Parts: sequence; C-alpha cells; structure tokens
Amino acid sequence: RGSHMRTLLIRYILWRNDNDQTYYNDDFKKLMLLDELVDDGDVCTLIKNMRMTLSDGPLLDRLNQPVNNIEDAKRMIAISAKVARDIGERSEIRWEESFTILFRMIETYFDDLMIDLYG
Amino acid sequence: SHMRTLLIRYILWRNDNDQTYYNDDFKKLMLLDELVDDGDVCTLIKNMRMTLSDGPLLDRLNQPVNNIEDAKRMIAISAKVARDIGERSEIRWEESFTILFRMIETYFDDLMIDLYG
Repeated sequence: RGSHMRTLLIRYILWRNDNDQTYYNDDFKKLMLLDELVDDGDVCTLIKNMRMTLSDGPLLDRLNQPVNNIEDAKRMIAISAKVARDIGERSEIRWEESFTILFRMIETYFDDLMIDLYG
Repeated sequence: SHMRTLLIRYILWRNDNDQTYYNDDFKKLMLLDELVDDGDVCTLIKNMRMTLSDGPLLDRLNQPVNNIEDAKRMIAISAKVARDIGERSEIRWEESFTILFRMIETYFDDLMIDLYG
C-alpha cells in the first residue's frame, strides 16, 4: 500500500541497532542492499561527532538535509541504518525523534520506494 | 532504557500482527490490557474516525501520568487503539511515541522491573 514503509523502516532501523533475532524480518534483506549507497567513512565521522556531542544532534542535522529524489531518500535510509548499527545498542537515543525527521523528508517517496525495493 | 524500543515494537506489532517468532516480552505486555475499561477504546476509535485523525489518541496520551499504574494504562490504551484502528490507518506513530514516552519515560525503570521480577 506504500504507507507500510513507515512501520517497516522503524522496525528495520531499530533492528539494525540491536540485531535482536527476535525482531528479524525477511523484508530487511532488500533494505540492507541500500548500504552501498553511503560511504562507511561518512558514517564513522558522524558516529564520532555524535560521541563527542554525546547526543543524536549530528544524526538529526544530517537527517534535516534536503531530499529531492528517490536516490537521496535511499541514502538517508542507509545512513540512519548504518549509524544505528555503529552507534551501538547501549546508546540512549530517542529514536522516534529521528524517525520524525526521516519520514518528514522521505514519506512522500514511500510508494516509489516500495515498488523500487519490492517490485 | 530498552523499554523505549520495546514499546515501539510492541505497539506497531499490536497494529499489524507482524512478527517472525514467539515474543515473550509481548506476552507480558499484553497482560496490561486488563487495565483498560470497556468502551474506552471503542469511544477513542470512534472519535479518531470522526476526526479522521489521531488527535483523540494524542489528547488521551497528553493526560497526566501520576503513577506506574497510570503509565501501564497509557501503554495498554495505545496498544489497544493500535490493534482496533486497523493496519491500513495512515498514522504517524512516531508522534504518539513522542507524547507517550515524555509522559512515562521516568517510569521505565519500574516498568523494566515490574515486568520481569
């Protein structure tokens, strides 16, 4: 339906953060392929800034960057996921805040993302 | 602490019934359902549909939480609304999570204990 991307992406990103098998889902396989869109180096830099800032501020700044196409969208999804993976599960982050910004920027592309990844 | 991600996953699950394996944490969280009065959810769902929005849910979530009892009840009402509103509902759940958590995050420790003691 397209609107299903919201719940899926929330589940995906949180799963990337703690890698708890309980919350594994086949559909994540396709989403992980997006990892190649972002440089592992940019992620490391972002993680460092989050760590010295002791907060999600830098992640939120990156999420607030404009998105003009579906490729930019995939990128933001990929950076959120890679950051969730490298920041670690002990990280006390109010994920709903990142989700709010993320979706504010990519929701409009939900339908095209669904067909592009599951079509 | 991990209550945050747990509750997000629990509420989304209550909405679409999607999971791959048995979830013992979800079973324990569902026990909270008994705290919700009959009709309460029904009325909430009704108002959400009349307004075509999550406003009524947000209103309910903005009410004061004075004790762990209230915090548990707010979790249950959110879960029950999620289940009865239907998965097709285009709700931006992250906004309800924001209100829910600012209202009950202090009780995360008690909940973490109250659930697994």
